[PDB]
Amino acid sequence: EGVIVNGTQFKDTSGNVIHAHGGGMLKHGDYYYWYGEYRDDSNLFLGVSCYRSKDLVNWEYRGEVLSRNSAPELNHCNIERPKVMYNASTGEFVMWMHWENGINYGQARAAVAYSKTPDGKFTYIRSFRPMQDTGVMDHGLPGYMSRDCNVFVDTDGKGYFISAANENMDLHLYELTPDYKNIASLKAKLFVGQQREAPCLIKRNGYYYLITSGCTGWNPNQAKYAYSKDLASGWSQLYNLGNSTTYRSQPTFIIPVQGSSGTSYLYMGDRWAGAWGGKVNDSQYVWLPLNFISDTTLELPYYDSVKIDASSGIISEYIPDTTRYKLVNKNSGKVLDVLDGSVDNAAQIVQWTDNGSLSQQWYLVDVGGGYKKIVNVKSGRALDVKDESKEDGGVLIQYTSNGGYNQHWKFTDIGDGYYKISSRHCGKLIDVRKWSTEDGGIIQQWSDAGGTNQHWKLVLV
Ligand SMILES: CC(C)S[C@@H]1O[C@H](CO)[C@H](O)[C@H](O)[C@H]1O
Repeated sequence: EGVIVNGTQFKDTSGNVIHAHGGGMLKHGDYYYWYGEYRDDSNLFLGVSCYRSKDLVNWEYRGEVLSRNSAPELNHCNIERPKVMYNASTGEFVMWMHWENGINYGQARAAVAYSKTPDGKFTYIRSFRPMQDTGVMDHGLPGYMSRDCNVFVDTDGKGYFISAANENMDLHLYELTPDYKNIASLKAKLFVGQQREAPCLIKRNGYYYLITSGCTGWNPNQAKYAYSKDLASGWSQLYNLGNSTTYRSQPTFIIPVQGSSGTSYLYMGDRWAGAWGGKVNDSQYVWLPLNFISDTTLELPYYDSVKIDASSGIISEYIPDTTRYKLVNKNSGKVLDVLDGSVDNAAQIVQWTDNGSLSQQWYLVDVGGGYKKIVNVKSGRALDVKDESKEDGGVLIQYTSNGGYNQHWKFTDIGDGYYKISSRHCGKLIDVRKWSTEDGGIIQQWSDAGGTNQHWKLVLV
């Protein structure tokens, strides 16, 4: 029973609210370690909590691996986005983070710690602004500014540290020394003047991916991503990811969940309570599966409930009602199907002869109000009005779940088991183009005309 409810505050095995905001995760041995920070009462750094788990749903409290007592500096400061990486050679765990005075944000510096054990008390080292000795000046202070940060371990066992420099306008990817505890050089200056923060660096199949989240304080914004074959250069443009608010959250870390069947990259972010005028500790979490259509095309769907099976390594949507359905048209007598039963995103939806195929089976997930989400079985995408069109003849396709109103449908009973399925965006019904009665009939969107080609019957399976 590994189901997670997004937009809420998870609870550990003890029954207490988990407090690991802006944190990350590490997979070592047989355990997944969730690190993160949380303010106390003065909105200052209290400690960096640590949770262990095997199922990724039931978390176990392990205490503060880093405390405000670990160092004199930590007695009064701001610490955000603490990440931990493993060093194969040494056998210890290096921890990076973002450090501030607690009075202001002039001290854009990073901080380092480490420990022989994962859930053990880390020993604070030093806070500093990278590249201090080079003598380079960044806004009046020694060393490049370093705010929003994150860590990454390449296949060749080389450590990397990413952070926002030059007033969060540029992203600096620093290459770490073999011990991961120091900066060896500035690998590359990525996305200059683009002003991206909250970076997440990962790799899949010889391709590096960089997930960002613009920069709009607490208020959620349009998240984007990019790819490249090399960390040094060859980076692509910023392609939009998720919706206009990243599903009311901000990216924090992305970890590959490997299992028996395969690997499913997990996305996790924060729904900062600051959005509605709340303390950091009241912030909620949002976990979603990061799907890869292709080596150059990424997908970040929004599932109100996510099911995870770490053992098999599968992250998919949780369907409250497993009841299958097929939508038969009154006029043609054919059922709703996906063109060529394809599972390619944005696939055209067409009518087809009832052949008991998977492509002709659909779930009905309630999404509030009198509207519902029509999801396919073979693929798992939702019925979507292409490009949120509000005009007649608007093609219907199956697209990644994005909580858009162009994916919510209301059923209006007209009798004899037939309904008029209207969209929540404009209110136009699901229409069979040109009253087609043959296979491959294009399913579209059209205003209510009282036609029989607009009436659909709900049939169990
Ligand atoms: C492309 C954006 C302006 S709208 C975007 O288009 C997609 C299909 O291409 C889906 O229909 C999404 O639901 C829709 O929001």
